[PDB]
Amino acid sequence: DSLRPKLSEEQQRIIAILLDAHHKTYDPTYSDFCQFRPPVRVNDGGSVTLELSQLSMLPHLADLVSYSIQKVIGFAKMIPGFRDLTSEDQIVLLKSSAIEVIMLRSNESFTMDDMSWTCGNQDYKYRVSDVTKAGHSLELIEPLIKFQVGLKKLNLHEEEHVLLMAICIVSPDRPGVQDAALIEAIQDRLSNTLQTYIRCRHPPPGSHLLYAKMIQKLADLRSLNEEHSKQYRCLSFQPECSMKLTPLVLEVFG
Ligand SMILES: C=C1CC[C@H](O)C/C1=C/C=C1\CCC[C@]2(C)[C@@H]([C@H](C)C[C@@H](F)CC(C)(C)O)CC[C@@H]12
Repeated sequence: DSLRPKLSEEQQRIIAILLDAHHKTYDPTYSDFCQFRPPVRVNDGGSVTLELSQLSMLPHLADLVSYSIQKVIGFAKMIPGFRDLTSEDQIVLLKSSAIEVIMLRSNESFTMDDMSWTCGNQDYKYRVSDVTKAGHSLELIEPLIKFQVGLKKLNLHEEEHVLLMAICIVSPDRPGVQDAALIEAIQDRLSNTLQTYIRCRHPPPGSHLLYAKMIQKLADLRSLNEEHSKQYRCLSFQPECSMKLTPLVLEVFG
């Protein structure tokens, strides 16, 4: 059975655009990271009370996430069709997808060598313990690491990666969207591109139900999104927390 239509010229163009958009918005040398407020790692081999007292890693990780949100805004703007949406719908989609696209794009620095996000020397190597020093708990972090491993092991082509990030952003089932049908049309064009790509270009056995595995990752992301939001709320109750964040982070997660 399994028909394998060739990518259309339009679908090839969509893929080219998204690759270019990623290459322009994702620096794989992490060369800007020395501009963030510095990482600080307090002794915390154990403590939620101490973590909240210090939030030693929060200014660095908030800057990292803020920077990443800016990059995702830039990427989104280059997604074919995104600019056909109204401004209110663009913003709803960005704010609701931001943490999920950050999680997806971070997969590129994530390494199964030692289950870290390695963005340079020791200073810019991020482990579970660094995320607890920014005030999050294991209810978010452990499923996040499991998600990163699961995604890594799909061995996505860059084409598939950038399409998944685009599909994540242009989702019609986000609360507060107005033109759901237009968003769904944009998404379907990207989804069809991805399905076609996988069937033409992705060798076996990694192609086996790869599309369904990728859609499952999107569902997984909704769950992480909800847990992050719960935890962010609690972190936001810590006095003086706002100075450790950024204006963009406060808006997107507030
Ligand atoms: C964000 C990226 C993209 C570029 C590189 O791959 C590095 C990178 C790593 C991304 C990482 C490694 C550090 C911890 C991060 C930022 C997770 C963290 C749960 C987010 C929270 F800390 C955010 C606030 C505090 C606002 O609630 C989500 C993705 C993780």
